[PDB]
Amino acid sequence: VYQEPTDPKFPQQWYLSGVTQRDLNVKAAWAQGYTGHGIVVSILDDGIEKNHPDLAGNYDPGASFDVNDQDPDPQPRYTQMNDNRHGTRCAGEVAAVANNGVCGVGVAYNARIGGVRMLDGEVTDAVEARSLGLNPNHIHIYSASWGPEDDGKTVDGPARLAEEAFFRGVSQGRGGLGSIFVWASGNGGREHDSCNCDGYTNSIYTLSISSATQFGNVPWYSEACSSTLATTYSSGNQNEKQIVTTDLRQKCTESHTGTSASAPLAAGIIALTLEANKNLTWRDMQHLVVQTSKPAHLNANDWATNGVGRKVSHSYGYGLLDAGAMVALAQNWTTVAPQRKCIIDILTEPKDIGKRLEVRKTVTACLGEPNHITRLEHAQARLTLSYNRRGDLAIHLVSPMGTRSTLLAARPHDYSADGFNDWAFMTTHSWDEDPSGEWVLEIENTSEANNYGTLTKFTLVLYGTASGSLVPR
Amino acid sequence: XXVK
Ligand SMILES: [Ca+2]
Ligand SMILES: [Ca+2]
Ligand SMILES: [Ca+2]
Ligand SMILES: [Cl-]
Ligand code: NA
Ligand code: NA
Ligand code: NA
Repeated sequence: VYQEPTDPKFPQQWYLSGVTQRDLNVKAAWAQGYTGHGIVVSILDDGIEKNHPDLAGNYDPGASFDVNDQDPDPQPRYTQMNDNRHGTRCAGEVAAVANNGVCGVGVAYNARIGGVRMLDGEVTDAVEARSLGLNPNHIHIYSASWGPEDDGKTVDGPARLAEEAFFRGVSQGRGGLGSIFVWASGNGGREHDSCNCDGYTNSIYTLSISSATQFGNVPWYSEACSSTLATTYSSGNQNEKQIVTTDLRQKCTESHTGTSASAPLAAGIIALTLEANKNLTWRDMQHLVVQTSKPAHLNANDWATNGVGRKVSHSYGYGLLDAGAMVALAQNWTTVAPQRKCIIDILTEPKDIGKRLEVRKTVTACLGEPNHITRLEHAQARLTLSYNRRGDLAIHLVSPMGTRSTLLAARPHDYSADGFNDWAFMTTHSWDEDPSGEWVLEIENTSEANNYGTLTKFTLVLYGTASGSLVPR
Repeated sequence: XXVK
């Protein structure tokens, strides 16, 4: 009979378990025997207090490095403001020690936990790449609660070294099964930011994770976009509880908040899932998330049923992670087929955008060829366009099965005249659909201003397979 | 950039 943790703050970890069903169903995974034994998670952040009384027992120097100062020791830099507490807070969410009379517990409280000190300094492309590419045959899961500015006007993604690190990780990392990269989708809600304008979250190689408040609402800080895959609980208003974790200076906090707290909880759940099946590939893990995540009782006004019967929201992806369902489905999971990539260059000539542009194209999705896709995973609309005020644009993509993805919503603060330069807007919302047939791209001016520009390239990039479908939900 |  499984005995739940006795830690003093565990009863305040409302998001892990409860009679109420507003939780991530983590105790159900623990009771199946999965606590993270043998799995290695690394927090890429401002350091990790490796001697914290709730982290030391799980700390793993092999999962750690200090990229900012070029040494092995990721200990945070102590200041009066406690600026560099952020990584320690994230680490305790994943892997705080259980049943030790200190603070609460991690989701994967028997996993090994490390930290890369890489935010406490100038975060160059090289710094990111050395962090994403750290010890990729030892570290299983990387968690990143940072990214481009959330001012609602930035379009920014991994530069060359960082992108190379993503590809090397998913291709050769973890014995060829692929590094698992977990990303916080962003804090730009107040600025009406779009997490598709962030190349880290928008990447197919990252599991981008959004947030829900305790009462099941879209937090003030949440960014909506089509690249988000799923959700975990985080903070909300001041009547709603927050996240309990290890804090700097060997303390415990019950007030960890924002997008930052959601990715580590997902990383912990993924750690439990990998313990249940160590042979899972990076793509397998995204399939498991798609199939097991739960929309129920998450409030949003944009819930839509996609072509295979799954509910999907731009605020929540496929919904809340469900650890018990993840570990259960992982155990007998059949590895997915190798990833195929079908490239469809849509335009025969540039198109003036004006007030509204609709581009319709019927595609065969590489019929007759070895990259024929009948089962979509990610889809990208790689767009090159000029426009005089970028944030007045709204961009939608409709799949042949009728699923309307918002690739870009209006961004009031985005005054840029720089347009998009082959920007690979990504959607997860057509996962498992057949992509053969008519795709529709819609670009519209959401403002009354007389804006002007031209779409010069639209590449539809489809990823996926040609086998193994489930009966639609 | 990169912000926490
Ligand atoms: Ca150091
Ligand atoms: Ca503890
Ligand atoms: Ca953002
Ligand atoms: Cl590719
Ligand atoms: Na591989
Ligand atoms: Na992603
Ligand atoms: Na079709």
